[PDB]
Amino acid sequence: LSNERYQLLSQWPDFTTMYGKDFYYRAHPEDLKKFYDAADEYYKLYETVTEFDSLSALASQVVPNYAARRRSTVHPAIGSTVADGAFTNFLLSKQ
Amino acid sequence: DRVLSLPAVSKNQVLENVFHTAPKAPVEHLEKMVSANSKVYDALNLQSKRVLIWQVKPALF
Repeated sequence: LSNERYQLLSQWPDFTTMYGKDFYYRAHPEDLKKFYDAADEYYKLYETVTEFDSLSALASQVVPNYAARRRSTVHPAIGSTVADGAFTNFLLSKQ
Repeated sequence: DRVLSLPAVSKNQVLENVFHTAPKAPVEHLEKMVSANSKVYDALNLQSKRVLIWQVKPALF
């Protein structure tokens, strides 16, 4: 999933081609501070999508809630479609 | 009142309207993407000392 987000930071326009002083001084002083904030934002997004040593601890936030649903008192592989299909056998037979 | 014939906008107010934003260094794009691609090297290379390939696709032994 991090690869699908890294692929859209791959398609980010090269803002460093507009760092020259012929773009600094032709531009509105507030549209240049927005441009320098949008360049500081890409480095925030890119330095956290390449923090791949953080994915191994995000996987441990998914494991314990999944593993408790598998500790079912009925069966590990039980679900609603089977347990509804086995209520049809239980209800539509005699008592 | 000779001071009222001088330009009323200060030398300070020129230097803060001409030099309004601290300009972006040429090298701050290199040394910020390089430190972030050094994490792309670490996790995803196959020669790194900390690859994620044995953590995400565990080896069949």
